[PDB]
Amino acid sequence: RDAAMQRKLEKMADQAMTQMYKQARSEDKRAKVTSAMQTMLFTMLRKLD
Amino acid sequence: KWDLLKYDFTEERLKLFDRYFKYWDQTYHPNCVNCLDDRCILHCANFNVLFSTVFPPTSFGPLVRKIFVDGVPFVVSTGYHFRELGVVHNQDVNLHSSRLSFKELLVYAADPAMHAASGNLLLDKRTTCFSVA
Amino acid sequence: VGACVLCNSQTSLRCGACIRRPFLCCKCCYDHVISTSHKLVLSVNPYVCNAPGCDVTDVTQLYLGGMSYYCKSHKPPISFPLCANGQVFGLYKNTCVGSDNVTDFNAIATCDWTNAGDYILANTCTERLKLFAAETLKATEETFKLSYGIATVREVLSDRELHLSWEVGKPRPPLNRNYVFTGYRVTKNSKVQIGEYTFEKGDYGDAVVYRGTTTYKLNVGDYFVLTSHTVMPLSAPTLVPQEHYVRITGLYPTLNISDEFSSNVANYQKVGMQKYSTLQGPPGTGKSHFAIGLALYYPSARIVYTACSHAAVDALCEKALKYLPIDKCSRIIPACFDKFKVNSTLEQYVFCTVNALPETTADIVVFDEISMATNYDLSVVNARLRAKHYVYIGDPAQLPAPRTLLTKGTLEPEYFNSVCRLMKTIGPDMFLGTCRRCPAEIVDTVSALVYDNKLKAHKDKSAQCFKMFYKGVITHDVSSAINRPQIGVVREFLTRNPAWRKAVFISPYNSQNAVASKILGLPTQTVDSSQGSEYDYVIFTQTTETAHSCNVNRFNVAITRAKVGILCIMSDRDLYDKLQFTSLEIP
Ligand SMILES: [Zn+2]
Ligand SMILES: [Zn+2]
Ligand SMILES: [Zn+2]
Ligand SMILES: [Zn+2]
Repeated sequence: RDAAMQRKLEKMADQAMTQMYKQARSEDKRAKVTSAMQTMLFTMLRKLD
Repeated sequence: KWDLLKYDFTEERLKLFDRYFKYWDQTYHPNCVNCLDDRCILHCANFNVLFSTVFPPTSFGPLVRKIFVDGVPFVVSTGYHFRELGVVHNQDVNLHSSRLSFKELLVYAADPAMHAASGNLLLDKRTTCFSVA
Repeated sequence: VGACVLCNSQTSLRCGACIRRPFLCCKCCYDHVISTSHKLVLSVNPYVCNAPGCDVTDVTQLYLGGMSYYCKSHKPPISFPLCANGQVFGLYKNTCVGSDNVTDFNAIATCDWTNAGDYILANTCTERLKLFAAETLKATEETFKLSYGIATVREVLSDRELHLSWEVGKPRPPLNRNYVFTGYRVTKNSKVQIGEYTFEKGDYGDAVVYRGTTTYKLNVGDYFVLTSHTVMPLSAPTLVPQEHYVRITGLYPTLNISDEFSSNVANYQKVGMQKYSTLQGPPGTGKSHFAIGLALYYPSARIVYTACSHAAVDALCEKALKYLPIDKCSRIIPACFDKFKVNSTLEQYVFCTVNALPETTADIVVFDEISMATNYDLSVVNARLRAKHYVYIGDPAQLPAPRTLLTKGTLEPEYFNSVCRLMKTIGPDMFLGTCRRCPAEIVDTVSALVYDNKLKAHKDKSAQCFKMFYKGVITHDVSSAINRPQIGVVREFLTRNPAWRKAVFISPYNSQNAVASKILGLPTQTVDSSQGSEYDYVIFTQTTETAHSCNVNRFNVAITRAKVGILCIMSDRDLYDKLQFTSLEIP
């Protein structure tokens, strides 16, 4: 059982680390997109008023 | 020559109808918003697809207006004016906003109001489709 | 998702039990987690018993049960002990080098900011620790001030005395110095502001004096809301390393050594010889004169002056119009002084308060009144400039920055911040002993005080300062200073020489000065509202024998404002029995 469950604990730890990296990268690129979006918006704006 | 600004057009539509199709036998209500169970939407979408080849092809399309993102002038499409479905107006519109979240940010970057409101006028002699910007 | 503020290893956790959500490397996070009940932990997500209904928070008892951190009630068969191994389970579960200087961090992670040792440590840790300490400090002080009165304005009397009422059960404002409220004028449906206004105590009755920036007016109904803000994370250090150059690296001395500048010219050379210059300044003793002398000394550089508010920059812009012509100067106002171009760091000279200054980079900026400076702002500057030169002006011996939460105990002026700290390690690099203000009467004795006579008897002997032996019938009703027999003794001690009918009355509390101007007929000034300001004959009443009245530095910077003469009615005895003005009696 020790050499049993321990395998499960380990593999599941690892998959958790994976998915967590993934969530992080997702939100970070969300930040980048919001930035680029607003800046394009304003560079479009200040040529019309 | 309809003055460029007149987008509404109703009593026209209804007047044409009352001079020509008078003795028709079910009510007609221009702006299809007022229609009931879709079938009334058909029976008025026709008459509009007819009365709309008499009005001018500029006053068709989005209806922009200027708002203020925290004291900053914008132009956004607050409605629409199809060739059939009469006039249609947004229902959750809101001027004077400070910081705008992801949702409305998105829904602003995809409206052509901002895009074409700031671009070089165009004129193309290769098609016939009414160019714009 | 960055370097742990305790170990510099890169990580992704946040002690949601502290207010500033820093990053902690798995090791150091483990340490602080146990070290108090700092028990929540924020990585990517809430480390909580996300097990429905359960909500218990601390990590130790938390249990990764499958894809959700569990307690015990819900924890599945195979589960996981998060907080264990002496190392929290979090991203990069290896590369957390850990640290030991954590205890300090933990007490800081929890301090009250009230007694000395609090600030002793806040100013004595390391860089990043003190950075974040100050951040948290300001968090405390601000969020402390949120639930107080909105000043709905009525009786907009005179050009000073809005009189004011309030929203009944909510106002708790003191009134001297500057206490900023932002005025909202009652407009159609929403609310538009009016400007920031700081208010005094004010003579006579409810006639509350005011003051602020913004060239607007006031209206009946113009309700002032007690201002509200949110502190912002610093970055650049309080103090960047010093390097004394082998040249005036980048600067070109001067083709003319002006007399007013010449004594300071002596300094104006070696200032380019090091990245930045540290200076003790005898109060106003050509301080602005020193800076403008260095300006015309290096007429080539974009020379920027910054201070606390527009009030220390008052005399500064004055000295600008003096010798810095209106061309090569920019004067900047937020939303006071804009005599030059509003907003142009593209300027030979740029005059500002640190708050109205954004990020910049040029050559030399003066960084002044450091007795009121904080390592918070000592970073804000480096967090806004990379200019070729800074310069550091002021003796820690002058006043404090108003440590309003420094309650029981005081503070050593050094500890007022690391410059002040280091300015009591390294003292001055350069100095303005040139008492370009007071005669020898004040100068010699008040130099014997604490400067230890380092002020040359500057000019000549005025002597028209009177240390009048008072006892002390001083009162403070609710929060307003009043002292009817010292009111009337400063009165009559003016009377048996009437023609003195010229002086402003000066008080530790312009409430004492308020009711004085209510019995005197004389204008008002705080002992605080002092530097730059200076009247020929100035009166001060030792009033209450408090530290806000009787120290060395408070009435030291309010004692070098004696251009010719002072009166002082001393309920207090030491400086009476030590300092050597003309000794006078008691009508
Ligand atoms: Zn219909
Ligand atoms: Zn903590
Ligand atoms: Zn760490
Ligand atoms: Zn549970």
